[PDB]
Amino acid sequence: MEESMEELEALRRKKFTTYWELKEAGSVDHTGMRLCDRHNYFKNFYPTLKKEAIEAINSDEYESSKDKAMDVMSSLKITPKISEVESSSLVPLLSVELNCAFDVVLMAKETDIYDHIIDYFRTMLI
Amino acid sequence: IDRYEQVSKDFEFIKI
Amino acid sequence: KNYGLQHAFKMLEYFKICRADIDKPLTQLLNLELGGKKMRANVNTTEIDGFLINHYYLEKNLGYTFKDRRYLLQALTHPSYPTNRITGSYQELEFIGNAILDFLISAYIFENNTKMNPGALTDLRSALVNNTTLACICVRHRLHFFILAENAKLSEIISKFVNFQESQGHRVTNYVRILLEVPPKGEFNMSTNVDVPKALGDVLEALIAAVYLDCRDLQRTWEVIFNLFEPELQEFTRKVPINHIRQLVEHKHAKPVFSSPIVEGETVMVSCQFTCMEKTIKVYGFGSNKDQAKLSAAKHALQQLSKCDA
Amino acid sequence: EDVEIKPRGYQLRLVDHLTKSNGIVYLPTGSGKTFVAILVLKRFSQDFDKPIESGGKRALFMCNTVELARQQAMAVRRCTNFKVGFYVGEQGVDDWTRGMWSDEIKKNQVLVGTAQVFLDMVTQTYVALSSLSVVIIDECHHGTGHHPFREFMRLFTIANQTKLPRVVGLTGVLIKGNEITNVATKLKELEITYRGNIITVSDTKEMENVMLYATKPTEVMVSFPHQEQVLTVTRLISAEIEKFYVSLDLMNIGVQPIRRSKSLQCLRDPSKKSFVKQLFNDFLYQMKEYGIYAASIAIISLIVEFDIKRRQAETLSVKLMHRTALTLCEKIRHLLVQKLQDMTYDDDDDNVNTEEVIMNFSTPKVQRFLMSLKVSFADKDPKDICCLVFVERRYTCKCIYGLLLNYIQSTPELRNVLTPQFMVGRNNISPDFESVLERKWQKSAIQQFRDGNANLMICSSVLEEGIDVQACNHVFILDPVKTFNMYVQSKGRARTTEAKFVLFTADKEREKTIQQIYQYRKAHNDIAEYLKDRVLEKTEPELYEIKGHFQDDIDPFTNENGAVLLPNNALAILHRYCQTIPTDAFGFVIPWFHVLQEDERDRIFGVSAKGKHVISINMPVNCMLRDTIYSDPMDNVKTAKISAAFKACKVLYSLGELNERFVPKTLKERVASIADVHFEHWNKYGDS
Amino acid sequence: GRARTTEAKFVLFTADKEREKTIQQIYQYRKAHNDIAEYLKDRVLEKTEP
Amino acid sequence: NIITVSDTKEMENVMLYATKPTEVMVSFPHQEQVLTVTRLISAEIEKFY
Amino acid sequence: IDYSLKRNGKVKPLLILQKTVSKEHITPAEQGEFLAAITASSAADVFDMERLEILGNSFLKLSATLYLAS
Repeated sequence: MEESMEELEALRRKKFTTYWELKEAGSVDHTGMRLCDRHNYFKNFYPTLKKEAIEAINSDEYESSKDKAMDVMSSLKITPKISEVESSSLVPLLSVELNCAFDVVLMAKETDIYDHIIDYFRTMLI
Repeated sequence: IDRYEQVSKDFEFIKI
Repeated sequence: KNYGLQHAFKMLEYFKICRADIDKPLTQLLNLELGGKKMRANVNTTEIDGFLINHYYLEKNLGYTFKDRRYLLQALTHPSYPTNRITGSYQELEFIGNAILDFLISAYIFENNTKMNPGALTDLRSALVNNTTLACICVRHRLHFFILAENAKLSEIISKFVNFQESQGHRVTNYVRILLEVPPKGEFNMSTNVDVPKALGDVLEALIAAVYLDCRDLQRTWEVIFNLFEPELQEFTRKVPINHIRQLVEHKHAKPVFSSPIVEGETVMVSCQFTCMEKTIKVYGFGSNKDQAKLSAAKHALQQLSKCDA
Repeated sequence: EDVEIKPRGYQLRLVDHLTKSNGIVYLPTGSGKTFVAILVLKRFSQDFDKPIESGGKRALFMCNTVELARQQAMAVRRCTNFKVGFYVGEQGVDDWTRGMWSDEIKKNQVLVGTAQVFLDMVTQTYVALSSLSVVIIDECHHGTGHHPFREFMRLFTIANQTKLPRVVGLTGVLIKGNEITNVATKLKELEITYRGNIITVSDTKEMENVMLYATKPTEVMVSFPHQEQVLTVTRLISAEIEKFYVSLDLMNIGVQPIRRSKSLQCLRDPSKKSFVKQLFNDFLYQMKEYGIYAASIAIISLIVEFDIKRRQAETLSVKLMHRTALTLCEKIRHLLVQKLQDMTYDDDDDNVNTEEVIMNFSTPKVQRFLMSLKVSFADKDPKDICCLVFVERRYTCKCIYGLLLNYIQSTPELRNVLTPQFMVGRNNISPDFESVLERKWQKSAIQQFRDGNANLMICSSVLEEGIDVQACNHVFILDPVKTFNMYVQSKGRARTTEAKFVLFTADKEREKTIQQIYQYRKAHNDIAEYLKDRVLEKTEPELYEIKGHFQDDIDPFTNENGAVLLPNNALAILHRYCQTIPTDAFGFVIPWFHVLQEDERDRIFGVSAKGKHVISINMPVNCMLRDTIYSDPMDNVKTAKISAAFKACKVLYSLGELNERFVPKTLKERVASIADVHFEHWNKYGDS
Repeated sequence: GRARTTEAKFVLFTADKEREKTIQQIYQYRKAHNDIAEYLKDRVLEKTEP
Repeated sequence: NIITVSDTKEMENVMLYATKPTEVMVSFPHQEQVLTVTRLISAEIEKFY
Repeated sequence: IDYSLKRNGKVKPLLILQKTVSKEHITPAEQGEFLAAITASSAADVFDMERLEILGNSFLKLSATLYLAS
């Protein structure tokens, strides 16, 4: 049997990228595209997912903006890790990581972190 | 505003 | 072996290893005074107890009760801790404690393991006295809480290591974490060695030296040391630990093969392939350099074989 | 026309004067400025071949920076046959040993290096003052305060005056700061600090002979309008950055060392938080100063800075904080570029879009700057043009460099004429916008400019002085000049004749700037006339004034071995000692300085300490010292801190921590001191 | 280069334990070839002689 | 100084004789197990040495 | 004979400490023990110095440490 030369380099790089990713749980570029241009990553999503995300981000039928944000992000198959971060603040300081082929983590209080990501998506897609 | 206000196209180099 | 330490001290000056002093004959060296102004015994006990919160809990876990707590404060103060002004760091006490613990362990194994041959005997001595065993002992007895230190890196490493030990049940197993193939399912077996903080072992050794200096009864120190080391003493005699590369090479049926180290960025990749239960298995080790990667691959291989025996 | 440069008549006259009496040499820019120094060094080269012990003198060339020290070293190697050595801190000079240090002093007849290295070398008795022949101080203007030049020349007071070498005050400018008021007394202080008077050109044909090397470039003022209105997006990014600042002050990363003011009066944020706050504040400054497109380029640079800091960070809290900073940097970039692009639908030609945004997403400052570029270098010879851009801050260099690259690609006329480049001094920043983890272009920016590879050099006060560069065709002073010497050296950078030297100023701030320009011109004229009319044949200071200029500071402590503990170097010595103590990566800790409260000060030192400051130092626990040294009561915080460091260093020397050469004892020294006590019996076998 | 024909097959024999090292070496060689070709494509010199 | 072809037309002309081969890799199951006879010859050779 | 070599709860108090503190547990220095301390492992003899060498090593290390600390 014979094996081609390129398909194996694609596998050695997969080896190392997988180790990098599992070691720290992020900070490895899966977009792999232009280092300046990955800023447009959210703008380049598929039109139907972006359409339903915009519909939900401008929606008001959702009685709270929390599940509003969940619907907007789930339109893009996002997966949140909401976690508390140790802080001197009396009101707890909250963390959320959205996960993508890109790394995005946001700081705010539990009272407004959902708003702080809602307006984030509003910036991204509009 | 929305724009940066433009300037003249013919400024000069002044002996100082 | 025949005339005890008191008499044995004299042959060192007979062999001119040391130089005798008029005030300090060598046979009195067991009466080691912690002299100098680096230590101050004038401090009232309440000042030490201000640092030493949960003192009774620590004495209960250690199995010994101090009668001069200042030595404990010297043993617990990591050198990065700045707000202690009555004692030196634990380095001075750890220096003595290393020798004390090593000598007592060697004497015990010499007395109680005449059956097993000298090469394996010194292998057991090295395996038992090494840093990582002392660190695991320190974790298992919850001694790490009482270390006085101010450093983000050291505290982070200590927390990660104690969490790993809790995940392992505080047993002294191979210090390796497997990342892929409860570990998540995937397609590639990957592993990396666990980082061990020297501070845990050093503070334990300094604590042993502090116990000696407080009691002066070497038998009391041995009582404490045996109470600490009894489970690992019982386990190690049945299976003497050796460095994992040789432990896999010398294995009867593993027959390992190690790949050349691959470098990408600064992480180094080494793969190992070995037969296991009539099935071939390949594991990939990663580390900051080639030797650590080989150690991680060997540790993962040993874990795989040990669990595949059942 | 000879390969060997010929000494000129005026140069030989100056060399003869310096041989007769030491002093300060004030000359305009040129290769002859260093040629005169080379000639003076060659004049006293008689005793180079003799060994040091037999009194064979040596030549010392002390410099302010490493780069100009390298330039002078290579110049004196190329113009002389004498053996010359190069010594900077980064070469590992300190780990050298007395034996090979002495034999390299033997080998190299001339020594060139930075000021601090030679100061440490002389304080450690590696060379005696009598062992030197000429001590050249180029950039003589740097003799301000506790600069190594001034303390080094204070050190001359210890040895016998007969043994002292000849000092040469090479300089291109005399005034250092904004000390225009009574220039005469400032230069009197300078020529008392130095042990000779200033010599310069006075005769007309002398000035013309200097013009055989030097030039007199002209200067032109270019002015631009300013307006205070700002865009909505400016306020939006401002509000987002302020919210992030709040969330970062409440980040609560792990425990960090306490940072306090220079006077230890008030607390400061940890270095990790202060670094990112500095980054974002500088970004806002660039945003408000150079336009929103410049803001896009600056935010792109912040992307790579946060990427590398996150990659190299270790603490999980620091990792997360860097990740949040990068994420918000991306959001800010997105708002900026989305605002840019919705307006960027009137035209779609990317050349025209780039030109339009550079014309209209930018402040009038940058507009007039680029207009000066286009009217200056429209279609000229790329070889003909050779210009410098001088800016305030380090990140402004990258911002301007990227903007000018994008405008060159946005200008068909300037498309192939201009080759921009940037470089900044220490606290260097990753010179890229793409996180290029590996590059092979090993040629430095200075070499590229020297060889003509880059016809434009953008810099923040790093190319202004000392560096060896060609006669630049033009100079652009983007930001207003703050200091007299800065203006003098900047105008000297346009060393070609009929050059273009531009002062970019606001239309609304013409009066203050022009009055500053007359103030600087008046200062220069006063310097010239003072050097013409004021002269005395004594030419050297007297002993009483020599000691008066240096009797103010605390007396240094000197050993019978010959080493001297400089009070101003006490802090450096002590902090070096504290560096070597720990044997663990996590065990490093700096000494805990403290200022005693007035009630504490009184109850400790009586009423005699009233009106004076006291600074206590507590050594790290691992060190043998634990006595809480108290400083002598002094007038100010800095003096008390220096006194505390000096006293602590004296105590450390007394208790054997220092090797009588005032460096901390190495492990080898301790084991050697113990060898005879414990390892003497190795002698019978021919070993130690 | 010795395989001078159309549809020439060039075969390398490598051990399993040396495969990845050989792969890194081969792609380093290819990168060197590409970079030297790019350098000759990019460089411009005036004298054409030393 | 080195001269070389640089035109894209020259690039597409160079293929006339610079035909590169497709390069492929064969892996084999490396193993150290060997019969005792090799050890026997090794012993004889070292004894003879 | 050294069969160990291949070519052929209340803790129990250590004997070394017991004879260090007291004088009634003293034992004579055996002739055979000295011979074993002289017989290197290079010689094919049935006993070697290695086992005594370990304990000597630990004792020497401890004594040097205590002397330096004092």
